[PDB]
Amino acid sequence: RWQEDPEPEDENLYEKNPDSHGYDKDPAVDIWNMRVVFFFGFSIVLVLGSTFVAYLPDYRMQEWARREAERLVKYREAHGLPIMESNCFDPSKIQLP
Amino acid sequence: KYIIPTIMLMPLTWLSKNNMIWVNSTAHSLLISFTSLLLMNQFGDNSLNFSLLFFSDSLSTPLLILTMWLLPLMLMASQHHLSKENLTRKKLFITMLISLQLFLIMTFTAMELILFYILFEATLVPTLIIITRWGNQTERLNAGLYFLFYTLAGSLPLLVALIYIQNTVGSLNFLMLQYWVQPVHNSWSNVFMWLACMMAFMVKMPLYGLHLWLPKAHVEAPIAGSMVLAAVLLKLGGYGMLRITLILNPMTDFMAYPFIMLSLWGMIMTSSICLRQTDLKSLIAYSSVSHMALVIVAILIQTPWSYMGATALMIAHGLTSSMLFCLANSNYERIHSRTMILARGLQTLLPLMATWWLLASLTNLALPPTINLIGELFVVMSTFSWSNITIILMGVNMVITALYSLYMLIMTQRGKYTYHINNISPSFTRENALMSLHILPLLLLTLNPKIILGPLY
Amino acid sequence: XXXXXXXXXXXXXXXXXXXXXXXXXXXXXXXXXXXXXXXXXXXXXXXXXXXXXXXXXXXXXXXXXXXXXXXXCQEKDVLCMFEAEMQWRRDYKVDQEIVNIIQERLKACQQREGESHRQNCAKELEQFTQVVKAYQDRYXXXXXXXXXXXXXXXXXXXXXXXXXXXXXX
Amino acid sequence: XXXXXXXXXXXXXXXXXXXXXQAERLAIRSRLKREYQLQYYDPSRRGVIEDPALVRWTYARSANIYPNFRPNTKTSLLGALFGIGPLVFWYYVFKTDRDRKEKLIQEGKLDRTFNISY
Amino acid sequence: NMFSSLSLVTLLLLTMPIMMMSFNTYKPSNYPLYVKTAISYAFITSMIPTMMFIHSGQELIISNWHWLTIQTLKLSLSFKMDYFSMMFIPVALFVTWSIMEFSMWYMYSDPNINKFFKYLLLFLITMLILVTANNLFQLFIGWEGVGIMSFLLIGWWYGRADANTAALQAILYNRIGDIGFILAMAWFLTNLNTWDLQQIFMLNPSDSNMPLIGLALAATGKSAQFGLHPWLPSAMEGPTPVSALLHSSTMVVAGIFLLIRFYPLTENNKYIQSITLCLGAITTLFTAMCALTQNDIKKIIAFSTSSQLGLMMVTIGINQPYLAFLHICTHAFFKAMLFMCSGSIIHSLNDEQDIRKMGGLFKAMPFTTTALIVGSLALTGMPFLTGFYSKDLIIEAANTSYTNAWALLMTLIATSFTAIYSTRIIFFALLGQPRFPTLVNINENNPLLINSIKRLLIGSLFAGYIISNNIPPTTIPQMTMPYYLKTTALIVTILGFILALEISNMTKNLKYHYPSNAFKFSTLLGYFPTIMHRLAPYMNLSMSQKSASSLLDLIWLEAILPKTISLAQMKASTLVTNQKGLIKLYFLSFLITILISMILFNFH
Amino acid sequence: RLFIIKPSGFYDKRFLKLLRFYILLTGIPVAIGITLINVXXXXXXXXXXXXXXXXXXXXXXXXXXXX
Amino acid sequence: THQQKVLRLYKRALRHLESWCIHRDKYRYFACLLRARFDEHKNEKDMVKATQLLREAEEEFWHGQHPQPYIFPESPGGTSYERYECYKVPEWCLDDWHPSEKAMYPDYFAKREQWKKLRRESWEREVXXXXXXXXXXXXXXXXXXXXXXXXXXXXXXXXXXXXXXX
Repeated sequence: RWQEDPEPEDENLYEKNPDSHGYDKDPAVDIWNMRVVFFFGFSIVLVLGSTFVAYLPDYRMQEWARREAERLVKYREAHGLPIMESNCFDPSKIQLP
Repeated sequence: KYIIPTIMLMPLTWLSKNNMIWVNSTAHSLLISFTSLLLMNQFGDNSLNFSLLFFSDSLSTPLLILTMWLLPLMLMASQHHLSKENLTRKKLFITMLISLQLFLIMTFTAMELILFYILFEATLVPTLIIITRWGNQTERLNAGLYFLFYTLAGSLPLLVALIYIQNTVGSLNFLMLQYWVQPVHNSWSNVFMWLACMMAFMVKMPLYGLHLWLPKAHVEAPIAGSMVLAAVLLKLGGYGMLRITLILNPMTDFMAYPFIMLSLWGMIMTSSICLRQTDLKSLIAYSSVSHMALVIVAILIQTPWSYMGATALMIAHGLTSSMLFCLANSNYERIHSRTMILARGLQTLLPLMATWWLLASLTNLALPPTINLIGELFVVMSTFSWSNITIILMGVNMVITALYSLYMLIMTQRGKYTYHINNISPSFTRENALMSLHILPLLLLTLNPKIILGPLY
Repeated sequence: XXXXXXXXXXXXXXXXXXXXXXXXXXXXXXXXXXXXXXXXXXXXXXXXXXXXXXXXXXXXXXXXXXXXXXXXCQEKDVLCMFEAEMQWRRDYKVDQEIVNIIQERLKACQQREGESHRQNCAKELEQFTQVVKAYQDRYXXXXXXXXXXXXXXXXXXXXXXXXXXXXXX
Repeated sequence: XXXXXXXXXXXXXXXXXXXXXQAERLAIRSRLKREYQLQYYDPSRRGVIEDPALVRWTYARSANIYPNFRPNTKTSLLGALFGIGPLVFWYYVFKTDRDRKEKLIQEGKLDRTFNISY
Repeated sequence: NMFSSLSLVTLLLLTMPIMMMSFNTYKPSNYPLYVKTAISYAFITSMIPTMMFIHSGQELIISNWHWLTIQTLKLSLSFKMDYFSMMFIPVALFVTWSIMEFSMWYMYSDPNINKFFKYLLLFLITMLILVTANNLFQLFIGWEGVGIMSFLLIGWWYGRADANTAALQAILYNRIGDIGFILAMAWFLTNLNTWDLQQIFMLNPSDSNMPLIGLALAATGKSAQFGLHPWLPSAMEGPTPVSALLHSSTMVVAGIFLLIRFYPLTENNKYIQSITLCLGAITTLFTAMCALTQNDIKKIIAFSTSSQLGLMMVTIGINQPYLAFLHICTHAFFKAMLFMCSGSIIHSLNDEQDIRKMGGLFKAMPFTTTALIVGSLALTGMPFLTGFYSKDLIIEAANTSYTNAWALLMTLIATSFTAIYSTRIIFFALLGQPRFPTLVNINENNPLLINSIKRLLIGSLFAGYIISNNIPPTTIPQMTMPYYLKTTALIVTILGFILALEISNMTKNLKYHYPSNAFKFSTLLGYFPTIMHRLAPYMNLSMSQKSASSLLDLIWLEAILPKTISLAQMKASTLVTNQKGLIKLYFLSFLITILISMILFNFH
Repeated sequence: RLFIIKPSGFYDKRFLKLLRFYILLTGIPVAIGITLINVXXXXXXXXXXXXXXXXXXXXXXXXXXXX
Repeated sequence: THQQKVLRLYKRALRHLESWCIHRDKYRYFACLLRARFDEHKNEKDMVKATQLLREAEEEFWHGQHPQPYIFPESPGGTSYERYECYKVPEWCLDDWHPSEKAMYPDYFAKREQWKKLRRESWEREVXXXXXXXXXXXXXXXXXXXXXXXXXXXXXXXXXXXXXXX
């Protein structure tokens, strides 16, 4: 005996009494939500957001370092012999052992 | 800027009328996610702190954007479910996602370890209520108890680990202050200091041993498929392994050596089982073990090249596996069973969703540089500098990466469907929108993947 | 320009003496396509460049030099270390792209000679070997991920080898 | 697996026991087909049929894990050597390669001069 | 300046249908014709820079879209227009040019007529990336891209069974070939900081680890070879223009194409020289043997590519990159004709893919049969049928070397073996009495067919006039042995055809002869479906099911926390169910507790 | 003439129309983005004089939209 | 059954013969030779001798068993398009078509609606007729034919109607 356990029924919107919809019940709620504001995020976050990502606001010295390096190369080539790296941030250290 | 408008989503769902609810929760979340990309991306040479230590800046975390990307997406696929039940029950399990979103933002933003810990385990509470309810099949509790007693058993040793560091060496706090840290002398007393910090992240990032936490959470489905995306967020939610290994134990890598070997066998054996399995959701559940196992390998090498592949794979897997689970949910809502063999039929009945099935499957493999080629290949290149033998084992895994994807395709690409009579409508306008909102952000990362991998990039 | 060396000047001059034929297929197509749409593209580019008129100069490159090195200030303190650690990370990010320019000098040599390859150049080959060897020793490349505090230990490791070897000989 | 001769039509006899054996097979085959016939050929259904045989097939791997394994014997220990064993196998492979590498860095350099990546 | 501008035009023209694919403008029935018109003008725009290359000019271009700035690296979309890369573009475009207008006749009146052209353009674009690749990261986009688009093309026919086995294996054996290719990436980055292809020419290292377990292992995955080749006859299950492209110009070059570009590495290393020819020795005869026994129209041409690939592997082993690409460029014109002229028979006589049932006589079909005679003789060593300008130059060069003698002797048998399967298209099916496949079978020439085959004849005849003469060579091979080396290349084709005609006619024209049942045939398939379709998928799945799943991943690896539940509940029962009430029992335990604190624990 | 094999089509073709309508709706600032380089000047390389370090945009080269 | 086992082997032997021989005139020569071999034992009925020949029939045939046999066109299994060329569309998808698109070509939709109404009414009558057959278990081997002439439709209606078209 189940008494009250049997209550399960198959439910699907599909097309019957909905015409063509995504939201369950009411045609007025469906059009204004599932096609407007659902695709408003598709227009602002994806299309208008594509301008940002990494392009435009430099992004962690990716474009800045190229202009900085080139002027340091031409300066050190004319005067000094060693190119850039020779002794990195070390000038007269107080012994070792 | 980030927190406060996320908190205001809680009174939004309750104050709004019974006919609406879903329209307000999805639309308002999309404009907050736009503003996250607007401000967080700006950084100098070393990423400077945001404000006072409550929520801080991002140094090597574009993974926060992914949480903001799923912030509306965790509501789209859950629309098919929950609709049959009470209106008060609908509002409750939207706010549990809002609480998840509240705690998940706090984990990635706040540059801490002490207060980060009480946000690390805090994500487990809303997911527990999510998993233990709405499960269509039984053994919810044989997955719900296993959800905590795997994680909390490994993560509670952080209380005896993190506090022990701040009592001896200054304070943990900002991490930008954390340069007081002296290299570990490597002794038998220092063994359990390293293990307690690791074992917490050894569970959330699944290995070969103590990996059964993940398949139980995926097979026994919480709600439809949108909550399984939050289970993907928990894998990448254990991101503190990027921070602990670099700062707290720089000299210690000798004790990491056995843990790499465990994760290396968690690549062949975890893939082999992911072939003859019956459940469609399980064949994503075990492929997610091996894909996140690649990250654990990269962390323990500690090379600057490996962290590039590590940070890429966190975002790569976070939008490919979640994409695969939405496809699993789209078959679960029509056939009403997670069986792969029974649910058979693409193109003939599902004409446009089959192209989304192809794009999601091939992204698991190394396609033209989307994110996974910048993810997987970078780790394989970094493993050779560790040892020459690795690619002999890693190359075999590259064969079976096809065997996740193509076996999921072929066992659905048969146009028979003799037993099945359902699935009249192929996909609703929201269902096709779900599939586009996962792949097209990755397709935009082809042009500039600087905001996909950035630990000193 | 200025920074990039490259070749001085290319010859490139056609003679065309053997066989009358239809002059040359390469020469006739070059003269025809230069006025067909290549001249129109040059006119459209000049029309947009002149339309700009007013333009901002802008600072572009920023200064900020030295501000005390990391191998001068010691002991764990946020007030002194933070300025020193920012300086080392500035140098490390630039030196990543310094090598890139020298690498591109070797890239320019390979195409311009082709058949010669390794027989000539020599100047770009010697310049690449000197920098990369110095980059391997000084700017990490062996001492894990980037850290300014660990860099002083890496410099001390190279200095210890110089003191030990010279004392024996 | 294959024998000396491939089994397809090898060794067949009519007899009396074999004649009733095929009658036993068709008795279950027709019984399970007719309940499918009653479910397939009606427009009133609309949905995916359960089938008790297919559910028990999925239940064989997803469940029946701890109800089994109660006789461990020597078969379980052989499986442990095929699992935990190969993890110890690479321990004498990766360490020997690393000790080969670490000795080269300190004395007699083997690393390339044009190396800078990681 | 014109060289750099016109080079990108060929790249943009192929992407223009993809740009108009996403709705944009409505095109009913015109979309298959739109692909034909796009590639037609793409050939003319590619002909001019090749004509410039004969005169003077060489240019390398980057689009400045460098997506990598990671650790001393720049990775822009690089396009190389040099010798091997430059000459291959108009050759590959002219091959496709006929196949696209062929695709109008074959696969007609289908619901997925538009979608078939969609993947073929991507199959053309990904190849063009691989051809012009100057970065090793750019090289992966092409080498995987062609291998991944093949899934949609081989398994194009939506079959419930057997059709999807070929599409799975096409990537499965390719990804075992990837093991080397990805190892070739990792070695290149660690040993050389440059990572791009522009490094190898200066400061070249002498190491055996790079080309052997790397480029040669990549050459076994992609482009047939001996290592893994069961995917060749299975690929014939798909449509005929797909099987044409995979084995003429596109998928068939991908393995060899890498080895030609890495030519300074092959010359310096001596151990690589031997192993490329030793593996190349097995490719020559073993695959050619399989063409004899296997009796299917498409499947004979499938195994003929791998026998031709043996000579393509010898060119790398002999250290001649200049003669390496010349064979493949002429091979592109050989089998663009041969695949679909034979494919024209399949569509004509209902749906028959067997040579036994087919009886397409020379008198019955006038246009298709003429291409079959020319195409088959072109593969063999013929003096002016474009065979001498590709095949014979390798054989003459191979004899004068310090290389392996057994590898040299094995190639000589294979050159005479080409005559057997080429005549097994003519004598077995075309020539003699018709087999009559079906009662009342219609076979007629279409307007689309005439414009495709006749314009392929220019490419199959003038290939030894344009390509061989214009391209500047290095070191002349023909000098020594007029009868032993020079004559042997031409005599093998003559003696081979005479041996083929005598053996075939003895079995066909006999009436009463009785075929013998007992035979020593290790030739039917080469016993690769017995080890790689029977044993290799079983051994990976038996270790997955008998081990792994039924032992570790569900029981033993789980047995950490259920171990602390089964023992925890036993410890739980020893406190709750223990002591069945009674104040008596609890107070008896308090007697001991005071004695523990006084005697057992030392405190006062 | 034949009835032929039938698919859904109506649900499939509508989504591609609904997707592209919102691409075209935000395709206007893409068209303005081209004219921003055309009408307004981008950037010129020049040495900075000691007067002002940062005004509106601190340091930005190429594109007016970056500033 | 003894008769069926001989016919199944004889059908296979003829189709396996054309793989060894090339020409059709040579095929007819060996076909007459096969007839003379089996007619010698067919004349007399045996219980032991005929069954011994049936197991002997597997031999000689298995010695020359794999020369890659011809299945000609679309055949059950074998080679060259077994399920290919025919992708097909299920009958369930036909009724699934949405309005506006369903309005185009109304002749196909109205005729299918008339057949669907007839199938719905006959389903109740077919269910009682199927259980009316004497077995009292479920079914015996194959489905039973219709006895009534007025009602029509022999048990299954969607078995033959709406299948596949190339």
